[PDB]
Amino acid sequence: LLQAEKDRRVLQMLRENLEEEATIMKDVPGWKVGESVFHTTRWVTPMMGELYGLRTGEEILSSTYGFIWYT
Amino acid sequence: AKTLLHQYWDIPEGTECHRKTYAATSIGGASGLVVSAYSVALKTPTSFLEGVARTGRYTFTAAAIGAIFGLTSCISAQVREKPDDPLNYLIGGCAGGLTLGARTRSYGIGAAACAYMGLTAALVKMGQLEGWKVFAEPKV
Amino acid sequence: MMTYIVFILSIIFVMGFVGFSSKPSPIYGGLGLIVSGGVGCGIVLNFGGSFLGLMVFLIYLGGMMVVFGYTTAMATEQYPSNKVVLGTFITGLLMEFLMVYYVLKDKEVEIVFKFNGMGDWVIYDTGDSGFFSEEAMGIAALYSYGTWLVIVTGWSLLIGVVVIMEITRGN
Amino acid sequence: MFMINVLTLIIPILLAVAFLTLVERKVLGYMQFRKGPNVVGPYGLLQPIADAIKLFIKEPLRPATSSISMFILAPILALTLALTMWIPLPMPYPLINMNLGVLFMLAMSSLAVYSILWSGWASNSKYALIGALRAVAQTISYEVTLAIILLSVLLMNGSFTLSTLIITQEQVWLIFPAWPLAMMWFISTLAETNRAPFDLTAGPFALFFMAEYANIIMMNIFTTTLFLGAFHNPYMPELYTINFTIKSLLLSITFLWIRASYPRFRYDQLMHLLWKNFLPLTLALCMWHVSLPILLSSIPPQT
Amino acid sequence: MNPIILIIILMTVMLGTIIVMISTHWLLIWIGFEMNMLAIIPIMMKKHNPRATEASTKYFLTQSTASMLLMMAIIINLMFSGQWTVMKLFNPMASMLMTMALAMKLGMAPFHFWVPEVTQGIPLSSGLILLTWQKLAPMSVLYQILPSINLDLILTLSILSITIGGWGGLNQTQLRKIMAYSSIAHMGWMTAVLLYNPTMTLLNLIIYIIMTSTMFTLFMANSTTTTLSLSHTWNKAPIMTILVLITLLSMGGLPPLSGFMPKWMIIQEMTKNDSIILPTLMAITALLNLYFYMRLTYSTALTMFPSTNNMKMKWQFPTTKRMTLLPTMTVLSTMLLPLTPILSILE
Amino acid sequence: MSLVYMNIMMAFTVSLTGLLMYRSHLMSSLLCLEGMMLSLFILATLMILNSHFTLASMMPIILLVFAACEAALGLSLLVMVSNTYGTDYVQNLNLLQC
Amino acid sequence: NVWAKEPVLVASFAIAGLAVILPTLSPYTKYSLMINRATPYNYPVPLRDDGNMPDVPSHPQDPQGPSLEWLKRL
Amino acid sequence: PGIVELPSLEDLKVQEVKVSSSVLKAAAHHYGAQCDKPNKEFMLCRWEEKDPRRCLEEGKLVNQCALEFFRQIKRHCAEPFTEYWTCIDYSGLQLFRRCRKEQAQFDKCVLDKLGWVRPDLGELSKVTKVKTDRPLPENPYHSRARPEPNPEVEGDLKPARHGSRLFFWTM
Amino acid sequence: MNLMITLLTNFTLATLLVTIAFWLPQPFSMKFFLVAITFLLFDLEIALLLPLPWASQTTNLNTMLTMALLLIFLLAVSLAYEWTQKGLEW
Amino acid sequence: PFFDVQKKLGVDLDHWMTIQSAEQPHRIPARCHAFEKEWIECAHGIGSIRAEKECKIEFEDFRECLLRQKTMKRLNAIKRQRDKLIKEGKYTPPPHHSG
Repeated sequence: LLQAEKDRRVLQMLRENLEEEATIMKDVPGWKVGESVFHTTRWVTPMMGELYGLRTGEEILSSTYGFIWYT
Repeated sequence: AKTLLHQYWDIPEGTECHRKTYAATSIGGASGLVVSAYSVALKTPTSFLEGVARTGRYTFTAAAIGAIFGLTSCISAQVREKPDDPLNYLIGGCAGGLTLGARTRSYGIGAAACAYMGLTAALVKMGQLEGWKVFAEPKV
Repeated sequence: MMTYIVFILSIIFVMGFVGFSSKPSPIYGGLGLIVSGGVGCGIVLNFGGSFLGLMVFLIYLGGMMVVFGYTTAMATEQYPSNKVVLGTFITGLLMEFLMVYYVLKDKEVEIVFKFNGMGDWVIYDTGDSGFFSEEAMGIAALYSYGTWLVIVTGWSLLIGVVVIMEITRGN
Repeated sequence: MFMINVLTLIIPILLAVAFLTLVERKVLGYMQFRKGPNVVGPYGLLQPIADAIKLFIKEPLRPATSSISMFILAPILALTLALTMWIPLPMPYPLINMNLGVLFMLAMSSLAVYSILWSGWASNSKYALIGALRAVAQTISYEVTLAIILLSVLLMNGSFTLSTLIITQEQVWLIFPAWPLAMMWFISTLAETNRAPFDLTAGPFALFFMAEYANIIMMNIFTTTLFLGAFHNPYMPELYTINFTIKSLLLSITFLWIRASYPRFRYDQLMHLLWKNFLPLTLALCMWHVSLPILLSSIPPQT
Repeated sequence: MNPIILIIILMTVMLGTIIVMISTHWLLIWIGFEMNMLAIIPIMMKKHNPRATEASTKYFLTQSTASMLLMMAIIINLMFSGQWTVMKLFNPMASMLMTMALAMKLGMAPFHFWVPEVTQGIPLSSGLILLTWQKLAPMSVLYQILPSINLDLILTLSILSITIGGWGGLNQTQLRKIMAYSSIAHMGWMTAVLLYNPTMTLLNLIIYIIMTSTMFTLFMANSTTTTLSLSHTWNKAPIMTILVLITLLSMGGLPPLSGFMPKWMIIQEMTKNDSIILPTLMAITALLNLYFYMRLTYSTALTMFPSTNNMKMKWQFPTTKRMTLLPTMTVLSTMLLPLTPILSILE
Repeated sequence: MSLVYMNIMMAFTVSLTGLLMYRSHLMSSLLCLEGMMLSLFILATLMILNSHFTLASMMPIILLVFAACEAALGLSLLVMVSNTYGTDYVQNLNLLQC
Repeated sequence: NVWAKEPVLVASFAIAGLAVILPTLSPYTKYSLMINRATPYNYPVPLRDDGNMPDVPSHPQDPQGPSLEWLKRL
Repeated sequence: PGIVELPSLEDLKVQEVKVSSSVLKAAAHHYGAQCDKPNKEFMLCRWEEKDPRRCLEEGKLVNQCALEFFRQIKRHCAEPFTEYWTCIDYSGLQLFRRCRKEQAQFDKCVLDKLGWVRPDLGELSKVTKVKTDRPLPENPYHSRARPEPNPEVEGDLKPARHGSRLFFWTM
Repeated sequence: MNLMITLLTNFTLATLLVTIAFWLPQPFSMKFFLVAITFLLFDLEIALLLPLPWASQTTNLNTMLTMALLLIFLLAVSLAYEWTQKGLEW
Repeated sequence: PFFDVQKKLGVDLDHWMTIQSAEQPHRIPARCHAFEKEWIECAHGIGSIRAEKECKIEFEDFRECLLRQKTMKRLNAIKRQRDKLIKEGKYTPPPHHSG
């Protein structure tokens, strides 16, 4: 159950974050909207900057660095 | 380094002149700084003004040999109008050896330096003319 | 007090390495290596770091600098700063200031690399089911799989013991 | 609220240390045939208040230093160890629950060795340097022993969290499955606190004094958690805190009580005795406490 | 010194070198190099003169910084594509640091400043064992990691080590410094052909080890430091003289003798590539480092220096040194000329 | 590229230059060797943690214990040199000339 | 004999030798290894259903799979 | 190069079981008993394809199964299930040996009134078959073909051709 | 950074105690060295020993017992060697 | 030389400290497990030269799994672009927590 909620949440951040990118980068030349840099047609695990990117500090610090120095 | 020796050999020789002499002075300054760096590492001059003087002397002499080599290279290539011989750089190496002996102010060293630097410069241009690779194939 | 605390503790770390690479008296050198080891412990505990960074602390800041300060106390005197020491400290601070300034106000700084310049909340785990703090079970190997490694390590330390007593007048 | 937690830990340490000074003076007085200090008020609590504020009042040692910064840098390190070493100690709920705390204990003991060595170098001429050098030697020779013994007593419990220790002490005391190992550990605590029967024969004397007695209370609290005690039913921590305080007080009185009546050892007898008698015996107890949990089908639930 | 302790230290030298030979993990190679250092330190300072103490200090400092720079190269290798397999590396920078580490490990031209100083103030047994195993231990590693090295590194260190072991070498009558400069020149030779056919490198390693064992065994047969002591060995015994003749000429490498066979095969499988001027330069310098061999032979067995009595006294005692194994190594080292197709015994 | 690796490599060059240029005492050279050791330790440990290179996570502690006993041998050699001389300078070692 | 000479050494050798020997005569070591094996860290991964195999039970209540029963009974 | 194929926001709307942690931890075993039979479909999907954004229908299935199970335990006995999980909640990390008598009470409620025998140890283990409807995938590591085989050298060996074929020492 | 807050408060309060205590009133032996290196080498062997209570839950128990006894046995051989061979005598 | 007693005695005592994806003491993967398995299967029966010139694509995929260089470059470019357009002021950003 935790696994299913986790998968839906990370795909939710993927969908919303690529929507944000598609809104934000229509000035630069080139730039396909959602290319993986990789070549194989496989779901790679994202890198915590694809998930928690441009969230402005608070949630990314409480998410990445939470357990590391939480007690 | 590979970039400035490539800049020296990229010039057709040929006449595209005084860039040859500038590149040869850069070679001389680099080699003088190398040998002077070893010497100031292995002498402890005391004082440091003597160390700067020795490094300046080494860089100045090696740059002078490079400059005179490039000058008579350019002049012999323009005059003879035959850019394929090594005899012009034989003249070059002997002129560089003579001015090495001039800047150390003894003449037998200048004569032996004329002979050996002329032979090495003729061999360098001759090996560039036929084509002998740097240090390796490294294949079989 | 913010996100780039790993980067800032790394700044203090390289400052400590400069602070005893300027060649002071070796008890100041031992002080500099103790401060550097403490902030290196801070860096690796920021990566977490649950066991290994507290493990180095007993060995270097628990067993090695003790004997380095001991041998500073018993062998050399250095009984009375200098131009060369503090001048090299100034030039080391200048080089660090220049490198971190070019990290800050530009894209990337390249010795011969491409160091992608921003603070590292990336990369990290995406909240996995760790449950055993993977360092812990990793080092909780070496006794099932580790046949050869711990044998040659202990054998090397035994030979170190007989070497030390021989040079210090075996038998 | 967290800084309130820190201040409620490090405000009663001055109370504890000064009242430990009056308690050790009174208890030595009654091991001897002496009453007092009791002229300074009723039984003399204002007597530690008074001599503490007197030593603050009294004019400091004139320098006579070498690297003033280093000379201040040693006792500041000693007292900040004495403050930062009650963080993971569980009386029922510790300040910081850690993955591992006992290696932090041994590491901060080695930092106390740093304090001794730095004060010894920065102190004075060569004779005090030789004396402090022997002191650093006789301090460092026991962190082999205490870490070895602490490892062998936690090996019955497998984990380093120390709340697993306060769980696993519920049925029997840990003095019963390891009495000689605990006894040698207690002797090693007498070594680490650097008191009689072990010899040590400065500035600021009050700060070095403070580091000494906070080290003693630290080792006593860690002993009382480590080897004995009782259960802890939740939503009532006063019960375990009472039983913990009473057992730690009885053990500290026993500690000063063992101090009260024994002469100091010869130094080469001290090193000789430690190496040639505690070190093979610690190895024997370690190898038997390794090979025994694989015997008796009881390897701990290291989660 | 106890003989049990010396057997233990020899066991640990052999253990460290066999760990360097046999392992596939990088940590184990570093452990083998370090354990080789730790064991080889008390073979030196076998006496208690301060000469061996300063020599061991210099050796320990250079050896330890070489070991740690090697560890730097390995941690760079795992900063890039990371696995602990002794294979092709994954960085020109890491391979550069690693080959400079091994060049510090075994006698190379920028790094040779510790070799005559470590050999001068030590006895002969320590010098023999350090030359043999400290020139055997990195060659296995270089033989492993050859396919990812910039060639200019190896070739520059080889050329410059051959010409430094040549030119430095005309000035010393300290026989340990002579043998050390010979070691530098031959290690330049044995490193030069690493990227073309390493069978030649390992065969040259075998021949050099057997030659140096013969030479140091001849010096251990009668304790000498200078050439004048060798002239006294001429007076006291004649067969040592013809052995010095044959072994110095086989260090010289002449085609009737077996020391020529490693040069000639190098020139063959070097000139099957487009490298010709580099072989003739290397073999001119191989003509150069024969001159101190030749003046040594002139000092020992062919001209004769004036002698001192009490050699009259030493006539009444026949020789009573034990040799470890001198004659077998000698005729294995010098009459090996018609056995050139024992080249292919190696790979 | 996990930016901190640049700073720890620059710290390695700091400790390496401190190991190479050293004026008076051998103890400072040996302590900068120890600092270089700590640099390799920290750098490799952050790499293995972020890799989840969980099988062979032995490298930090075993690199540590080996180069620590190297530093022990260096301490004994420095004690021997300081025992047969007055001090432990880089000078008063100019005997045995190359 | 040496019991009067160096007694703590002899006691150390005795407890050392029994610590060496005593796992050979031991009726509990197989119990130790069964306890240590029967504790899972990772997920017990399922498999593609059947080649009509009389193993790999479908309900976790089904005792056809290998379970633990000496745990509850000491 | 290639772009990902993310699912839409139409599949990312399941009625999420926004319950807390201690009640979910205490309600685990009988949830393993009655439900958690059709989620090994999800587990086998996750371990035959390493690709969520694909197995999400079975994630919606386990989500609705857990919500249906908590609905069924919500409607009937017990309401002192609330008392049981709040007895186990404030006890630090939730040891299950803490509130044992009320565990027996909840078991007696659910047994005498509904059924659902508690899974004895160790029956939340013991590798279990599962059949699905989808056929099992092939090569989820999306790679190319194995490029070249080495021709294996075999055949009985001839002797040497005219000896060493070096300069001389023929035969 | 929570224990860094505790460390900061203890360090600042200690510096307040010291500075308010200060503004207000106004050769060698080899035997010294052998014990320290013996400490160092046995402490490193302690560092090799001490992950033993981490390790005791695996499916290879007899091998763990054997190599753990080998580590303490090697440590005991080193101890007994410097014991018998006048390493710590006076 | 490199010898092969490691293979000869049949005791594979040193092949387990070697790569990832050898069996950890609890069966957990690393971060780049499958990339390693496909790369090792790409370059197994290979003479380490067509490994250099044929398995390049999957090797670059594995390297960019291991370090994540250019993915961080893309994310950093997104961050710098986001900073300069919020410096401009167009669409005071609804990419954080709300519209």
